[PDB]
Amino acid sequence: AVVKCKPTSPGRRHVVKVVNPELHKGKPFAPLLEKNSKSGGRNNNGRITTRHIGGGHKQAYRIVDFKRNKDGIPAVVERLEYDPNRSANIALVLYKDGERRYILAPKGLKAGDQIQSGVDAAIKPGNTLPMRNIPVGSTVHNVEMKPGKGGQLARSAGTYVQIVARDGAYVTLRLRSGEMRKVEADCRATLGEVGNAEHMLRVLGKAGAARWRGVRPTVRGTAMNPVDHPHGGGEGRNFGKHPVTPWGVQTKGKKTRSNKRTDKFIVRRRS
Amino acid sequence: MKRTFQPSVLKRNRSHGFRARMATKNGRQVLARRRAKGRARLTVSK
Amino acid sequence: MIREERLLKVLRAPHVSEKASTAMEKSNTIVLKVAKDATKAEIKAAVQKLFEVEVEVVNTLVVKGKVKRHGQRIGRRSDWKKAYVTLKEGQNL
RNA sequence: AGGACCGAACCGACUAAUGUUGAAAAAUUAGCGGAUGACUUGUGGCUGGGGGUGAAAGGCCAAUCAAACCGGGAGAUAGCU
RNA sequence: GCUCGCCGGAAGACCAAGGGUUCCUGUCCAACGUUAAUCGGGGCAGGGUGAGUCGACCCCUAAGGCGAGGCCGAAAGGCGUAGUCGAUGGGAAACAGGUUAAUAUUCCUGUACUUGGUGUUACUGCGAAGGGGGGACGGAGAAGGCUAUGUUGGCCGGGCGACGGUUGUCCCGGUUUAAGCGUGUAGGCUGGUUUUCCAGGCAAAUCCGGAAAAUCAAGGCUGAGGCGUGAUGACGAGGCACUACGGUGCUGAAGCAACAAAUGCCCUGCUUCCAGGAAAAGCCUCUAAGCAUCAGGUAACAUCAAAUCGUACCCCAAACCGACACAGGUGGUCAGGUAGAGAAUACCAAGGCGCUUGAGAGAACUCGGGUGAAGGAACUAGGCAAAAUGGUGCCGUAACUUCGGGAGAAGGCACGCUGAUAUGUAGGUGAGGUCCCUCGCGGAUGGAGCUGAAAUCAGUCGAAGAUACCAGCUGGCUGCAACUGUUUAUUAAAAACACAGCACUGUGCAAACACGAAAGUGGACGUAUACGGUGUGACGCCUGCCCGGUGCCGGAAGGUUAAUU
Ligand SMILES: [Mg+2]
Ligand SMILES: [Mg+2]
Ligand SMILES: [Mg+2]
Ligand SMILES: [Mg+2]
Ligand SMILES: [Mg+2]
Ligand SMILES: [Mg+2]
Ligand SMILES: [Mg+2]
Ligand SMILES: [Mg+2]
Ligand SMILES: [Mg+2]
Ligand SMILES: [Mg+2]
Ligand SMILES: [Mg+2]
Ligand SMILES: [Mg+2]
Ligand SMILES: [Mg+2]
Ligand SMILES: [Mg+2]
Ligand SMILES: [Mg+2]
Ligand SMILES: [Mg+2]
Ligand SMILES: [Mg+2]
Ligand SMILES: [Mg+2]
Ligand SMILES: [Mg+2]
Ligand SMILES: [Mg+2]
Ligand SMILES: [Mg+2]
Ligand SMILES: [Mg+2]
Ligand SMILES: [Mg+2]
Ligand SMILES: [Mg+2]
Ligand SMILES: [Mg+2]
Ligand SMILES: [Mg+2]
Ligand SMILES: [Mg+2]
Ligand SMILES: [Mg+2]
Ligand SMILES: [Mg+2]
Ligand SMILES: [Mg+2]
Ligand SMILES: [Mg+2]
Ligand SMILES: [Mg+2]
Ligand SMILES: [Mg+2]
Ligand SMILES: [Mg+2]
Ligand SMILES: [Mg+2]
Ligand SMILES: [Mg+2]
Ligand SMILES: [Mg+2]
Ligand SMILES: [Mg+2]
Ligand SMILES: [Mg+2]
Ligand SMILES: [Mg+2]
Ligand SMILES: [Mg+2]
Ligand SMILES: [Mg+2]
Ligand SMILES: [Mg+2]
Ligand SMILES: [Mg+2]
Ligand SMILES: [Mg+2]
Ligand SMILES: [Mg+2]
Ligand SMILES: [Mg+2]
Ligand SMILES: [Mg+2]
Ligand SMILES: [Mg+2]
Ligand SMILES: [Mg+2]
Ligand SMILES: [Mg+2]
Ligand SMILES: [Mg+2]
Ligand SMILES: [Mg+2]
Ligand SMILES: [Mg+2]
Repeated sequence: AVVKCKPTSPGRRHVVKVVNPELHKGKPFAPLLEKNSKSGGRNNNGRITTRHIGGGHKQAYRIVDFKRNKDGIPAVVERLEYDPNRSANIALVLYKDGERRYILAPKGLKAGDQIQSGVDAAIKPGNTLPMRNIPVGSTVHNVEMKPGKGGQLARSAGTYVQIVARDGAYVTLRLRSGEMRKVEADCRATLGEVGNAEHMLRVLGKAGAARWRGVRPTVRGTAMNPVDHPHGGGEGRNFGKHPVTPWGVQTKGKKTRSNKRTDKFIVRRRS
Repeated sequence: MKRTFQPSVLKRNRSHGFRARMATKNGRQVLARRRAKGRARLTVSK
Repeated sequence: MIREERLLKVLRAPHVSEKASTAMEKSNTIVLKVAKDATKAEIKAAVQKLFEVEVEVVNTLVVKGKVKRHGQRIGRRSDWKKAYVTLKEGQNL
């Protein structure tokens, strides 16, 4: 539930937060945790290859089951938990043989629900099936691209994919971005949409909130000198140039996709 | 006012010590040059 | 076991000083200059065999040489080891 | 509760006087700003010169920066003094 | 040596870094010390640093480094797997008293503790490179219980006062005691136990996880402090006697209680929030190969071992970084009294200092301060500077507003001391005694003693009672930037940068993009509610017309058009 903060200070006036009473309040499940140290946008050369990354709160990685390959053994949801590593929430499920797993929390799931994966799983939110066994027109998430590889599409909060057609060894998906794409019918998908659809309604409110999430400030190209940006220079505010990246490529409309290997799987572009 | 030299023996040895110079071939060329000049103190090591 | 050669090499000299004298007269401790690489056990065994006393325990420290001056020349004396070794209150070597 | 308020430590540096062969190659004195945060600080580590880093002043990269320092081409060239 | 002055959240004491003999003793005064020097961090010579428990080394890992093979690269090399290193973090153990000119948790006295190896014994399933538990972790906030520590009383020793008084409700001083061991408390957390079964834990498992019965309804873990002991000990004001008047030997009373109380401990707890908060080993537990009247494991006892290196001294400084015995800089710890909210501030305690040129004089002028008749911004670019305000409680407080603010708006009143209320009150603490229960660090009752605000009324002194130090000037109109932040280290702090928010655009994942001849790596162990680029810059009302020029996007009938042939 979204909540508007009260303007008791200038930094709180515009804060809109997402508050979920069902998220677990205790510590996460330790055996499914591991460290993940921060990079600051630096590669193995030590150089900044992606700007504006650094700082933020320490985080532990949660090993989430994207493969959903433990077929035919029902599992029970034990709780919903906060995940700092992604926008969606995750659910701790307990299988009937005693094994516990994290899965992405779909919409409408709560403690006590039963999920199941496999060819013979029922058509219910949270159940994983190969898309050959999912009715045309269904809404799915955590969609595989290669069979057995793991879910890679429609993973962020509130996302989902529509199965528009099924002809032969391939199905046609309408991706969240809006392009039509083909994928092998043996690729698995989870029924329903990702939960936490109110995530996009949050308003950070202040600069420090964005600093908490490891984002460093962005300096405008027009505000610097010509020696370090094509937009730089000028006596007063001057532009007189076609907008470009810090490396001189046009940055308003020029297309950058060049992949003829995968062009065959793209039925229609997002537009 | 804080001046430029802030001594740390461990950092000195790791930056300029005998084993640091021997690590790379350019450091070994540094050692060879200083041997050819006849330097009494080859490195900062001691 | 330590050979006779090592035990014969590990004792250098008796240290003589006012603190050494008071240790002699107050704690039945003798103060010795010993080999730089000499261990506590080697010193104990050497004192027991080459002086024929019973040794309670040996305490050791390393003395640093002083940087001296011999007419504008920068010299440095050598480090050396000193052993405080006490006897079993019945020997008085 | 709070990039909340007043205010020491701590971090900073708005005004004035002094000092300007200084006590000091940037300080002192009286005031001044922040002071649970985009805070501050210790230890260690990583990024290297047309390169790095930069909440961007062409700022900083060992009192050196519109291209560091050391050595070399090198006795560069100098219709100039 | 007697006075005087200064610091005392330091200008005292102690760790780490850094330095390296500057430490102590004797001797000397050339040079060094901004003067003299008999003095010195100066010269010269000698002396001085004692560890199973402190630290390093050691075991373990972070960031990161290196890296057998490997992948890549004209060469040089680059990256990286298995591995191996790398603390600023995890891992066993000691305290008190005494002692040197110079060391001490290291020496001595007393009293403890940890780990390992051997030998004898009683038994006994042991075994890892594997599994599981544990170690193991954020911010803020709140109270309770304590302790360090202080105050006062009691007690012990001493005193009866240079000038009026001083046998008392008088004055000075002391009234200290560890680790360990035993007790398991204020408090926190968790339901135990026994069976049976099971697609999980790379194989196995009696261990973990899961499921179902029965049974008890309590078992366990954690835990400051207190009490006992350690301790009839040590320490102890003082007092006897030498002395080299530097010090010494010896003896030694009281050694209790109440109150107050930490930012330290319980507490790695509890409550709450979102930004969701290391790793590995030590440790416990389970088995695999394997071994089997042996090796091995547990308990007991005895014996042995615990090496090596550091340890002086400075350490907010004359010994470190600043060329200097330089108004600079330098991480952590300790934290007394009175007044005070306080680690502010004033005066002090312990403790440490008077800053390595002095002596006169009492011109101009410069520096840093005090006071000023009448006027009161007339000064000046400008109230620059100075002057002024300044506390607590209570009363009261406008436009505007995003309803939080504006606001400490503005403005005003009281404020010392004495007595009474009330031989000391409201409150806090709390003894004895009385009663009871699974008798204990228990409960209940009970109120002695102790400590103790604030207020009201009456009186009273001064020019003045927030009397010193300390400690907002206030209001009105307007430009700019929403705001907290950031910046030209060393002439610019701003209206500049950033910002939350907005929009455009790219990007389907081996993503775009970026560093890379490459291998790879970041983006991201993220997947379009995501990520990169660009411009704008909270919020409110909004954001009109032009595609001729240039750029970008789409198209391909035609014209022109490379290599090649
Ligand atoms: Mg960005
Ligand atoms: Mg932005
Ligand atoms: Mg500029
Ligand atoms: Mg350019
Ligand atoms: Mg202009
Ligand atoms: Mg123009
Ligand atoms: Mg040098
Ligand atoms: Mg030693
Ligand atoms: Mg604030
Ligand atoms: Mg303040
Ligand atoms: Mg600054
Ligand atoms: Mg100042
Ligand atoms: Mg403020
Ligand atoms: Mg400029
Ligand atoms: Mg510079
Ligand atoms: Mg150039
Ligand atoms: Mg030439
Ligand atoms: Mg020339
Ligand atoms: Mg000397
Ligand atoms: Mg001295
Ligand atoms: Mg002189
Ligand atoms: Mg000397
Ligand atoms: Mg000993
Ligand atoms: Mg490598
Ligand atoms: Mg190799
Ligand atoms: Mg290691
Ligand atoms: Mg490594
Ligand atoms: Mg460490
Ligand atoms: Mg000393
Ligand atoms: Mg007490
Ligand atoms: Mg605090
Ligand atoms: Mg010492
Ligand atoms: Mg100084
Ligand atoms: Mg001086
Ligand atoms: Mg500092
Ligand atoms: Mg003070
Ligand atoms: Mg005068
Ligand atoms: Mg004057
Ligand atoms: Mg005046
Ligand atoms: Mg007067
Ligand atoms: Mg006047
Ligand atoms: Mg007047
Ligand atoms: Mg007037
Ligand atoms: Mg005027
Ligand atoms: Mg005028
Ligand atoms: Mg002023
Ligand atoms: Mg004033
Ligand atoms: Mg104007
Ligand atoms: Mg502003
Ligand atoms: Mg500001
Ligand atoms: Mg400047
Ligand atoms: Mg300035
Ligand atoms: Mg990739
Ligand atoms: Mg702008």
